[PDB]
Amino acid sequence: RRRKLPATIILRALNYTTEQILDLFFEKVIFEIRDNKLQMELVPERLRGE
Amino acid sequence: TTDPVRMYMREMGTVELLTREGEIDIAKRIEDGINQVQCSVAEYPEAITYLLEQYDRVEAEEARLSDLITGFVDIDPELAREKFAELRAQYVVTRDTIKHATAQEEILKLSEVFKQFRLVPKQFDYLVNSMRVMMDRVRTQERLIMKLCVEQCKMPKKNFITLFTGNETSDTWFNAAIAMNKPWSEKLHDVSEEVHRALQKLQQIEEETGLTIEQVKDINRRMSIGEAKARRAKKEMVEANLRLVISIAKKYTNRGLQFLDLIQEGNIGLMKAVDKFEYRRGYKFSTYATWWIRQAITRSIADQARTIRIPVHMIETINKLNRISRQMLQEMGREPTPEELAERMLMPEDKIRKVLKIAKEPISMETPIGDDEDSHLGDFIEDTTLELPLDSATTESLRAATHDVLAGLTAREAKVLRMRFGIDMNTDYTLEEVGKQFDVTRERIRQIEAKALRKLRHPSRSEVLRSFLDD
Amino acid sequence: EFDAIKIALASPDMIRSWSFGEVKKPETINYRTFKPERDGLFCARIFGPVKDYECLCGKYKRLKHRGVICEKCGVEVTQTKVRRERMGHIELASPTAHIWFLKSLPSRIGLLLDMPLRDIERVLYFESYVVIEGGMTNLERQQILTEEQYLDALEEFGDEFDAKMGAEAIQALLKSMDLEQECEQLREELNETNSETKRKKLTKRIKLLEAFVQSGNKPEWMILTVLPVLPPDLRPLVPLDGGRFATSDLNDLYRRVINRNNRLKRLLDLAAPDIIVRNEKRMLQEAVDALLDNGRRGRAITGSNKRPLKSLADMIKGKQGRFRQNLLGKRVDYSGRSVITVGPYLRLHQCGLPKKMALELFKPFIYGKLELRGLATTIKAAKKMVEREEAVVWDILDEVIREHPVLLNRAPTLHRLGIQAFEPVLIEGKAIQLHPLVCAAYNADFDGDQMAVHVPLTLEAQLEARALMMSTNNILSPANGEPIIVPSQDVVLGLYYMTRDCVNAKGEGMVLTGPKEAERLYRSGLASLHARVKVRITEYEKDANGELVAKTSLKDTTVGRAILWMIVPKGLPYSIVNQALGKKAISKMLNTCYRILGLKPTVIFADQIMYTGFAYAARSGASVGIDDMVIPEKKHEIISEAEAEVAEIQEQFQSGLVTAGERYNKVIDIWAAANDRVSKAMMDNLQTETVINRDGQEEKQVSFNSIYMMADSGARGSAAQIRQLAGMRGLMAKPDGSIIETPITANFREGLNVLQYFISTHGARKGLADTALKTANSGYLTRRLVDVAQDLVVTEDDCGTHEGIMMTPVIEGGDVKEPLRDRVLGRVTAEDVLKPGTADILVPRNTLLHEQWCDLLEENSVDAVKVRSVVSCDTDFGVCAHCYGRDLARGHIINKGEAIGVIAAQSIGEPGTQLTSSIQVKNKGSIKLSNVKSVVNSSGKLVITSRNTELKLIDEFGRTKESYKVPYGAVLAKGDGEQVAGGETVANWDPHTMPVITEVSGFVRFTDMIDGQTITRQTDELTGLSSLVVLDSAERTAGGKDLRPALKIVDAQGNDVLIPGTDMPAQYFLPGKAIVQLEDGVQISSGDTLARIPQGLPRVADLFEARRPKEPAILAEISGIVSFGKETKGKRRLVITPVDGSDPYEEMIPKWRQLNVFEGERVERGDVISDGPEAPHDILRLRGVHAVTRYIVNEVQDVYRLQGVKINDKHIEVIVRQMLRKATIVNAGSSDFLEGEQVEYSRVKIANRELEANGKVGATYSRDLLGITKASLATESFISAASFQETTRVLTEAAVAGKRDELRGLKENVIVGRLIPAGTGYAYHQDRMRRRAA
RNA sequence: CGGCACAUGCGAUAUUAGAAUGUGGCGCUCCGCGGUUGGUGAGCAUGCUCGGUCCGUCCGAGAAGCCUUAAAACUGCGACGACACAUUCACCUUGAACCAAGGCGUGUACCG
Ligand SMILES: [Mg+2]
Ligand SMILES: [Zn+2]
Ligand SMILES: [Zn+2]
Repeated sequence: RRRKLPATIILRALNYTTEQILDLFFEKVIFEIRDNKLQMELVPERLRGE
Repeated sequence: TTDPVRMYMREMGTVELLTREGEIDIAKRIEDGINQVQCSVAEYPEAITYLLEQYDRVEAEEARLSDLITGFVDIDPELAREKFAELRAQYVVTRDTIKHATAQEEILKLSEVFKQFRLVPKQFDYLVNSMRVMMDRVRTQERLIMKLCVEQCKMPKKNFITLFTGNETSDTWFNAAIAMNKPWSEKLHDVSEEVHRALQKLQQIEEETGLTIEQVKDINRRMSIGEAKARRAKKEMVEANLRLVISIAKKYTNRGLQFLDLIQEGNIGLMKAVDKFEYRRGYKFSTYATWWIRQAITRSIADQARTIRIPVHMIETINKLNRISRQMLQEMGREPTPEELAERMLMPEDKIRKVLKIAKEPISMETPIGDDEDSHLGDFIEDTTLELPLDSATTESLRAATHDVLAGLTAREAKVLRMRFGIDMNTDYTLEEVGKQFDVTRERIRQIEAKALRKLRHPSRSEVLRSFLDD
Repeated sequence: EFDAIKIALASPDMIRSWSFGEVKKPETINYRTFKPERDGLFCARIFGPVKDYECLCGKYKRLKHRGVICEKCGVEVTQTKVRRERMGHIELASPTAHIWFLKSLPSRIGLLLDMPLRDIERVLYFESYVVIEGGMTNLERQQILTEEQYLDALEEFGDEFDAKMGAEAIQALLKSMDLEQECEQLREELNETNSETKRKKLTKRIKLLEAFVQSGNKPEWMILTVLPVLPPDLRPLVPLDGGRFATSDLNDLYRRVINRNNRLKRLLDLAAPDIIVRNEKRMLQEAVDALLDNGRRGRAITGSNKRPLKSLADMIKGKQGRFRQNLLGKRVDYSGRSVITVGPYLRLHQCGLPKKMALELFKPFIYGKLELRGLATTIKAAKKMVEREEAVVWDILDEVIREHPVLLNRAPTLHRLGIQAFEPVLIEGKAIQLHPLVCAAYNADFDGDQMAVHVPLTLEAQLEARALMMSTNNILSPANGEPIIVPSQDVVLGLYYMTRDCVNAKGEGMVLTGPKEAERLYRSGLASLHARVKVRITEYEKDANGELVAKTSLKDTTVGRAILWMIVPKGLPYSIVNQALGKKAISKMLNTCYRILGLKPTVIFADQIMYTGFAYAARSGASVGIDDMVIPEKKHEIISEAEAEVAEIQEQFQSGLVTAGERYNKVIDIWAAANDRVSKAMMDNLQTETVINRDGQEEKQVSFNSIYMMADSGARGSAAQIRQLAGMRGLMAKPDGSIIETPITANFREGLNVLQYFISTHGARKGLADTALKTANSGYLTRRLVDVAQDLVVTEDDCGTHEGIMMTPVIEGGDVKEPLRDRVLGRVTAEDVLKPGTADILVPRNTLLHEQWCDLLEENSVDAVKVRSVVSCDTDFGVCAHCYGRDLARGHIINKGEAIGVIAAQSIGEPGTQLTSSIQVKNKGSIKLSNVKSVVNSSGKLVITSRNTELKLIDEFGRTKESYKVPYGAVLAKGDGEQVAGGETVANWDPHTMPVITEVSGFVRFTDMIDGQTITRQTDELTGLSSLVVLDSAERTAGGKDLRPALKIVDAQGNDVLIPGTDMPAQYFLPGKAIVQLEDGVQISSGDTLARIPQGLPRVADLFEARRPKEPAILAEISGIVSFGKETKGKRRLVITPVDGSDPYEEMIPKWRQLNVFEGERVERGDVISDGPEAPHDILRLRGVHAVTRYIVNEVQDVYRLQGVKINDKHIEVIVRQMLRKATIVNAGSSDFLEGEQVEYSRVKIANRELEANGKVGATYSRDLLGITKASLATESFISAASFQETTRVLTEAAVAGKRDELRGLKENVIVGRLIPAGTGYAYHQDRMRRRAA
């Protein structure tokens, strides 16, 4: 019941960098530049309610 | 956070540990300090002759070999006789060659053979503090002359010091600077008698110790700088070895005294260890100091950790009982009866009961009885020092009845019977005292007393007073 | 013996003056023999001898000496009570901060040096340095350092520099300060410069400074140099049985302090290094601070125990301190305690009491009489005679009882009827017999509760218990004039069975010559107890002046009524016994008998009622049985119909027609409808079920069911519990507070299955937990209310003022909730009130209104009466009796002296256990509209432009039957003054639509309305009238963000239509969602809408505490034209324009929230600017003291009358008086006080009336309401401010101030153990006050 | 407008691993012995004398001896108790322990 500490520091107390923390808690949207214009890879379920 | 143990740790955490050679270096600084204070003693002849008179008290069978000093540099009484006989020849050949620079090497040799003697700290610190008192009287006279002339008559301290510091003995500062006709020389003429008298008392202090304050000031500032060097070295070693006190005092924490109390008693023991440390035996500081720290801590826990202060050997007996009853409990199995402690130990088993009784800590008077209500133990303790009010009623009625009965007697019988006992007056009076009251015979008072009691034992007077004895 | 108690600081010279020894060694007693150790914490030469008049060695053992001291070992041979009295001291080596002046929240060393507390603790724990008047070279005075900065300052400035650390540094700071120089400095800073909140803190600090210099204190006394120690018999170490001791933990604390002080002296002898002595000074600081108040550090625990020990402030402060455990309430001798029981054979001036308790209590009385009568020669013989219980002592005990009242007491003694006196009748038994009618006063049932008896020893206490506290004196409550000796349960059942009538019985319709042959007919069995019968009775009346005029007649009554008529006294009319006589009727009977015949016939009449009630209840045989609960034949039919209807709603939800919430609401409404049909079935199946015959076919009547008599008589329970026994029981609520859609369709006469009973268990357990918690909170509320108001005593006979509040009836929306009569009955008039024909004096100016005067009020048509109230009295230090009223156990005016604050606070907090569209006019009369400003529209109706309109339904007798808070902009059908009929909806507003109605008639236009930015183009699907409607703040663009849409009017000519009567047009600004329906250039009429804007007990402890409401109603400061200022800050500037005064006031309003007024209107001071709850501070600061006391009494009487509990309003008014005693002065003038100083209103009032009687100018004040936990501590008498609440802050605030307490008001006099200046002791204090300084 | 910190109220009344050694001096120890001043509840229910007698017993006034004075106190001689100092051996080796987490309120300080 001690002082409020930020959460992710305990993840950084378990030998985790920012890369695999964001890998474990998030899914990756891939931006490819197919020759121009900075396109976006799409899974259609990602667009729900948007 | 406050938590003053942690503030102590952070206040001592800045001090770092010592290497195994820095302890020897600090010990050599301690040697330099005691060397310089003993060499400061070595110039002062009055301390020398004082210990010579104390040694004549040794030779007069009023003292002992273990009173004055202890030990020599290669303690025998024949050795004391021959070394102090060489000392005797040295100070009868030394002092009488002032008749200056011829005598100085003699005084230095007398000083060296004085330094060849290993003193008791009683006599040593007595000489030190006597030099301090002498210096304080000299400084009191100096500050007295300053407060007479400098602040009041507006004389500058530079013109004060000018012919004072440098001669300090004669009237070269005093009488010449009046004749030199300074604007401040006139203001001396109201204070010349007191300044001159303080100057002559300064000369008196010089004549007591033989040499001038020009030497004495350098003697005791040399003593002061040497002792300050020694005290800084000992401060540095204590600040280093606080860690040992902590590592020892981790063990005794739950024995009833607080943690910081333990480490402060350990620090007192550590300072005693730094006082009595000797590196030339070759042991580390730790092995020597650990016994002093544990001794001070154990003595303190035995001294001051109990409400009823029980002494040292009594607590040793209690700890023996707990140790042996810890050993026997895993030997027999149930718990030891004190009948087994009769043959287990050397005590007659009736004392073991009272040792077992004394070792109980008293209950807190706010220790809660059950159900955790406002009912604590303090609300149940009855007062047994009051008197019941019925006894006060008996005392009132008894005074009334005895007053009515003594009214029924004669004048002399009632007066004697009131005077003899504590009846409604001050202290009682005995036979010769009542005889000096009435100018009457001692035996006649006894006869009147027996006749009075014989008058009171008969009924119609004995009824109302026999009523105050219950069956 | 003495006068006023003074408190101050303790100099070390004062502490050495107290002490008779220095305690140099930490021992307590020697271990082997338990003589005290010299010179330890328990000493002889320091404190006193151990035994009475005896030295410790034994050289002086007797009364031969009392002045001597033994030269072997120091003992001043005296009484050993001296050891309870003499104190010691400890010479602390290094100084030490006092924890009370360091760690309490208004820290005194903190804001005395103007230094933050963390830096002060940083100095005291040797973590830093602080300069102590170190000259002016580089470093300021309060400028702290660190160690490296100290080395910096020392190498940069070797000399003329002074900075210590620790307690020495704080002591040098406090010693160095010259106070009056800084007094001049802060007076200059409060004259020229103005830094508002900081200068408020600054004037608080200058108040502390010129209060400190006015005292006799020095600041460096806040650091302890010599610490006093307490006498040994207050921290005793006494033998228990068994050779083991009990020490108090103060012995541990003083042992630790003495130990560390000796250690620090030993370290400074040996010239320790600095780390060690700084450790030891911190440890000595911790030891002293743990001794003075343990718990403001790391809570230093004791030895061989995990439990934290008990320090000095633990022994003063709290539930177990001396203020609340051993001074305000003491355990008392001459008391007893046993189980109570009934014994109905008593008159109510007497109670039973056991012979064994009467022998044990009255032992010294028996001793006295036996040694007087000579049966015991001495007193020890008297002890053995009463020990053996010989037969001669019982006549002696019957002599000593005969006229000696005892006090009976039940443990929750909430109101003042909990302690009453009685005369004992001795009982063969071990249980106190307690008179039955008295028990409703005690809230004592006989289910095992046990009571306590106390004995008045002295003669004055016997006369007090007979004259004031005998049970026959208290037959009226102090909460109201209702009888508290109301007959409770068996007696009202015996009456309700006795006075009733069945249509056929024995002796039906015969004739009787009087009540005597009624009794001869009933007790012979010829005629029944109840049969309608013509009798001849003779009633007396008080027609002439106190004269008993007799009239005799044949009344048509019953037999049992005639039998009860013998018990009625002479004065009452016969109509008091001609009805059915339930509980309400018998309470009215006792009330009329007391208000006519005085006290004695009412007491003997209550005893005769109780006797005849118990006797004819025994003759009743009123017995409950299983056939007595008739189940309706229509029960299961209604339950089957409801079970089909829930299947209908179930099919309508499975068809997707409805949502869940409307389904839920429909199902709960139809189950409540089924429960109501079951209730109206079972009531008509109980109450009229008895149908019998006389000289004809049939006839129905009220039933002789047992449970119907026990519910109709009001004996026990009402129709809710009868409903739960016969019909279905309710609709239970789950732990959510949600309520189950499937109710319990079974009563207790039928079985309950497992699930229904399991659901009911939750309601039962919630009820029990709530009763426990509400008991605790009601106790706390009573305690705060009495401790804010013990100081108030009726002291003067009359002040003679013209002040007063305006008693009106409290009708609101529905019918009468409390009429004019029972509000004003008991009070006194301020000015004379007049008939509706004016200049007709019906009462003169100040007469005590009693029941004939309220009869004279009701025979006329009066509606509002001005009444003297205690909150507006004129008296210094109390309330004059002629202003208070009359209500008490007696009926006359309040006597000079009697404490009314205590009885008021008890009568408020005692029922704390018991606590939890359009106009549809009901009644008929004429219409009245107050503060109305309206205009006729085109449709013949009337639209209202003023929202202060109050609707009053005034009948032909002038009084008000209904009132309606008229909303702004309603549609009146009738006008004003026209005779209206019942049911007629006169005003029909749209409650979902805020009106933007006008007074003008012309072409509506757009002004500052830009399309797409301030207004959007909507094209309607339903109506089809496309328009430009104002949008929200998110979508309006940066141009039209601050620019607001406005509506304005022209006529046909294009000229701006002015309001008929003024010159301002109607330019109105619309918020978001304000729908523009009528566009540019569209004609309207007078008042058409230019647009439309669509969409318990802790209450009492919030009111008297006067906490700030969550959403406050905002109120205008001064009356004037309202206007707007700047836009879009989150707030807006509300600007007021008074016509005569200086205008420039503006107030920040959070502009998201809906306002009330429009910009075109004008408000009065104290008028509402929005809605919601309002703080009492605003009502007091704007309207007046009469308005805020009316607000409190109306709100808390709503809270009490919701439960249906009567409390007279005097009590709430006098608590309101005790709230607002403090008042801050605005203009100082010729007075001594300050522009922001808070002083009590009575003290500034006696100052002004000395100055205003002279030619000088007075001091104008600002009255300031404080809550009950803050107006009770802000008091000029600190023991009443230290007895209950936060103790440490009060003692330190009164110790730095040198405050003097003049014992002033019953708390201190209970504390100090002398007479009370309210009751019988008022004459004593009046004689002393006449004697004192005259 | 957030954060950190602290204070404060209520949470019913009532009833239930030390071991060993020596020396020194001290006594606010009530422990044996001696010396010193110095008493008290015994003969005496009249041991003696005289007077009154209600009497041979009780009242009123006198003188003496024997015998109870180490009691009370004082001071020394033993015991004990507590205290100080000193010594010998063995072990020990540089930053601890700790509880408790479930309610409802009021308020203050600091920082952003
Ligand atoms: Mg009960
Ligand atoms: Zn003594
Ligand atoms: Zn008044």
